[PDB]
Amino acid sequence: SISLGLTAASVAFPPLIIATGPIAAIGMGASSIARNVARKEERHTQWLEYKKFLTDGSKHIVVASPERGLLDFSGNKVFGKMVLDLRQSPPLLHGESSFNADRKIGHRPDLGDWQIREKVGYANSISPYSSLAHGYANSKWPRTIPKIPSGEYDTIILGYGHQYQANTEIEYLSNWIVWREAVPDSTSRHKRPPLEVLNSQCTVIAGERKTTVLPLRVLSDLTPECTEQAISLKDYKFILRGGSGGLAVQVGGAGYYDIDANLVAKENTLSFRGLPEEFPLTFDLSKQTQSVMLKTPDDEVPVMTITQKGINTLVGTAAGKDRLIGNDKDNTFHTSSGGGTVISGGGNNRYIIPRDLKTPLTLTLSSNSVSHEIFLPETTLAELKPVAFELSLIYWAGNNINVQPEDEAKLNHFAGNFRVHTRDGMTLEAVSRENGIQLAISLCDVQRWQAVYPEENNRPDAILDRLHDMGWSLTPEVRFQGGETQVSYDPLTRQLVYQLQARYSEFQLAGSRHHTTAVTGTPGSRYIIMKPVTTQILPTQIILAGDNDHPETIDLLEASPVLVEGKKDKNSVILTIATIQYSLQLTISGIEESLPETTRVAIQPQDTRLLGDVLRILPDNGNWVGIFRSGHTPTVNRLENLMALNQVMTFLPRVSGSAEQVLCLENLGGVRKKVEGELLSGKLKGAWKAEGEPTVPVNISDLSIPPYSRLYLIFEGKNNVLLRSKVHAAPLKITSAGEMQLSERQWQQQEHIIVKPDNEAPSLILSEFRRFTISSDKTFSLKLMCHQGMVRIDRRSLSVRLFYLREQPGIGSLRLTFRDFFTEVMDTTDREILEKELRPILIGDTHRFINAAYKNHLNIQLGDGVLNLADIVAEYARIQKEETAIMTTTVTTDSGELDLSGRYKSVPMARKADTLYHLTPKGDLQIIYQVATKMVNQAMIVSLPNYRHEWEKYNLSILSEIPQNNNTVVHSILRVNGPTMQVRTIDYRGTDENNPIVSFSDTTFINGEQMLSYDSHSSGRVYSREEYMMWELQQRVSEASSARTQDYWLMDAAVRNGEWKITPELLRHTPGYIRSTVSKWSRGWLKTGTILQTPEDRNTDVYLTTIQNNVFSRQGGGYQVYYRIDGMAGADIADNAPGETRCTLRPGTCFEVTSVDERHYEWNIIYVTLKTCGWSRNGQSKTPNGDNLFN
Repeated sequence: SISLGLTAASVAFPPLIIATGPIAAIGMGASSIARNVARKEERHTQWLEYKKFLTDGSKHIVVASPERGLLDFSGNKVFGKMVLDLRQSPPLLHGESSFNADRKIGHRPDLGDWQIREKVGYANSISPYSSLAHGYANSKWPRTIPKIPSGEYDTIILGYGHQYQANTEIEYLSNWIVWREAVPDSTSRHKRPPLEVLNSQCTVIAGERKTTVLPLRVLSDLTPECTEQAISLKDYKFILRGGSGGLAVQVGGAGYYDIDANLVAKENTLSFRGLPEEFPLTFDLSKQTQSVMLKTPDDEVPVMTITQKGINTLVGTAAGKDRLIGNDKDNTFHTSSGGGTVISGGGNNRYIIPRDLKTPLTLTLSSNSVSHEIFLPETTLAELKPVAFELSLIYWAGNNINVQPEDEAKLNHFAGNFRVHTRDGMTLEAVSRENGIQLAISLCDVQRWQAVYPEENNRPDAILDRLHDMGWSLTPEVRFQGGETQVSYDPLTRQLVYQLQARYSEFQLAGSRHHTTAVTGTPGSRYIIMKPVTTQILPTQIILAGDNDHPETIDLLEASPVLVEGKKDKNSVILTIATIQYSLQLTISGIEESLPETTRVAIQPQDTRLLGDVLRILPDNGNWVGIFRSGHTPTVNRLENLMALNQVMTFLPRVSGSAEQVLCLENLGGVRKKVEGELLSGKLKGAWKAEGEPTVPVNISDLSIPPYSRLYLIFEGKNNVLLRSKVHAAPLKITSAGEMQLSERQWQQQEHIIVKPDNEAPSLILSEFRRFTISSDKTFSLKLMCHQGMVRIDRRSLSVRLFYLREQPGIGSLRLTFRDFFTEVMDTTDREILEKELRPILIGDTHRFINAAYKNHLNIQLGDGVLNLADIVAEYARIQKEETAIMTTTVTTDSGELDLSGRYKSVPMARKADTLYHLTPKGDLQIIYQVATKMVNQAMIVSLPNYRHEWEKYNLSILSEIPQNNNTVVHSILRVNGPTMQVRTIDYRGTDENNPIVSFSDTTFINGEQMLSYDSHSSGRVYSREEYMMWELQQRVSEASSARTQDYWLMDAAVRNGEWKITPELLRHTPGYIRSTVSKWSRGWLKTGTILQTPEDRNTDVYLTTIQNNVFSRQGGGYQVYYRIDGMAGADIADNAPGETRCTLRPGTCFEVTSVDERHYEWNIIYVTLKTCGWSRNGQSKTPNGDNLFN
């Protein structure tokens, strides 16, 4: 806890080099101990003080940290001539140790205490050892030369260590009858001092790697104590010899330095940052020997004397007015922030100058210099005033660099040899103009420009507009380096050519007022033009690369198209697009010399037209022809196809800025439509009729659309809009008599026909009739259509619903309804007693309850079928009497025995291979099952009343048996989840046991057909989990119909209570579909069984619906990945408008990878499905390239 206070937080990319060495303490030398000893006391006590000083001096000669590669000799004070060889793996340490001495015998380390006592003769042989002066004349304070641990060292800290000769004498303590070691008595004949300094040297020989030497900083301030301490150490000899790896000497502040750096090394620093901040420095790199003078009161003292060879990276003082002078080789100057003078030498010179100079900094370029780079790590382009025909860098505020040549006549020599970098990525170059040199912009790194200006969007055209605006000329050669794309630039021709590198790279387009743009085509390209913001816009042009495999798309959604016309010339189309007040021009030309006709243009978000259609309609002669104008139908925003039946639950996303949305109900048939709508969220302005005409308000309860017409509704965009509607075609009325014939074609657009005879009924004929009966039996099909209740009665009217199969997939629908057929007595069919009483009359004499006008048409010729209505009446009477060989299977919510969670129900008798499902318009489930047993014709019905309105509560699952021709028992287990009929067939005992070849299937009601069939003719070979779920993702990325209807049904069921309140009960049913963008991988880098871990973000957003939410659409750059979650239950619900689902997964949640599929990697779309996993807390969150997922 205490050591926590000595630590510091990590710093990133120091723009300027800072000092890092330790600072010396005050009075480290022997002068302090001499002053303390000066107090006249007992002599041996003074010696004890001296010896204590020597002990602490030798106690910490070296501190080694091989883990960080650091050596510390700051604590060395008594180990002189210390030579450190770093070439060996364990560095070699040599040097002299401070030693004890005696006036007569000198230093004799080879003798013991008794032998020394005999030599000098200060006691008797009998004397106890405790009475002898231990360590007299034979002690070495650095007792042993310390052993440096083996390691790889790159930073050496050097201390000022001298070797001391500790002169002593023998003092007889009479009161203690002992002999001790004492400082000599100065009162006697001439005495040698208690401590005498013998040497003041130090040496480190660098190895082969890069080493930094940091001598102790004794001159850190101009305080008088630090000044005199530096003065005392002004002759300390340092000997530094660098290796091939480079040597970085950071001068401590005082002494004699002898730096001999290897010329092979690329950089040999000499940093003066350890000196005081405001220190006037004058250094010349062309002089072998030099001295750094310190202005002490009334004179100078040479506090340094540096003899340097091989140094080429002079780093000036901290913030002091200095004079740096270079040599004939390449140099690098980290100048101070106090201004001064930099007289560079020959060769190539680089400089790093900080911001907020306290004095103008004068750069003098010698006649021998060839090139110059000036780095401005802290300055942005906004602070430089564009002075013309001058090389000096001028600041808007603060002092400015004042570059001058040694001779101004050769100022023109720096053509292209004076580059000025900048923090924001701008790289200026001194280019020669007509009669001089002007600093012009050569490069623009978009990365650093984004870093400096993240608020500003990284548009190259915006950037160049800024450069032109501020008054900075542009070099004929401009490189827009950085990013995924390169822009080559010829301002003379005013030309921008794009170099697309990646494939299917979405790139947005923006015209310029002054600089025409050229767009290079690549497969999968897709550009957007926004609303032009300026007058007098120079045109645009695109070289199209039509591969007919990955066609490009030019988009005009955000341009707000108002006035669009086109023209042809020279095998290229010139277009003009005008907004409400601005204008812009386009030139599409083909590198293949021909028009691709594949680059479809989306001028409007739902009016997308292929280039081929435009080039057909556009005349060949080169004259303007208006192809689009805003005076036509308003912006087509949400198209709704009316021939779809039943609930469709129209939805569109909200846009706050526009606050104007258009829903267009489009009819493609010849029958008038009435939309019986019901607004659930949102409001209406009415229906548009004319451009400059107020919209007449229209009730949403009923809207009329004429055949082959469009109805436009304008909706406010402040809140999300969800509308539920149920459309039905206008029934055609047939009232006349006689014989009439109509074929399949003329009324397949029509959904309902109604007959109201006046005197005689017409002879109804339906040519090309294709009756839908599961079995050929007439009586069995009659029972099937009558047992469900599909035959309906309304007082004296009869309605019957029949189906037809056409070439298009699915089933049609058509109802026959006849009024007045039942007599007045037969209008009371609601009473079962009266119906039972009338049944014998119906069997005996039907004509007693038969209308006379309908007597002649008791049978209807439905093409290949004959409908005998008396048979329908008799069969209905039979069913009614039997109710009050076929039985009804009904189930409830709380009935059933115990992935397949819920309740179990089973039908006793087995079915056939094919299956058929029926869905009543009221919302009842009527699963249809067969018997495969001909001895009585009878089928099974599974009834789930109120299923549509209550499938969320329902959790039941059905079971049935399957016999085969070879007597094979196959178990079928079916689960109902809305529009999904997830059926499972298992051979069970077939060819093995407990290892069944499990096959999967499903049926989805598309366009709301109340009958659906599944023959299961082939179904491939095996329908595995991967087949299922990667199939669903494959269809949903392509926006198929099954995924669309499940999404629509889910969204409709989300509003059972009226508002956005999705209970946890449904979320277990609903899977989770996520769309993400990733940069790149290597093929097959993920496999099944691996684990993902979601990143440490606040939340990861998931959407249950992707079709009408518009999330799976291609957007951005890179590859797209679609993730399929089986069970996402446990994720909280975020603040969403009623209609949009957005659930937030908590960070940490693990996912289990299954069946990662990369078939469509050439399409840059990958399908991946995961599992729920748990708190195991393992996995990976990023791609091998470092790119993060779930964006």
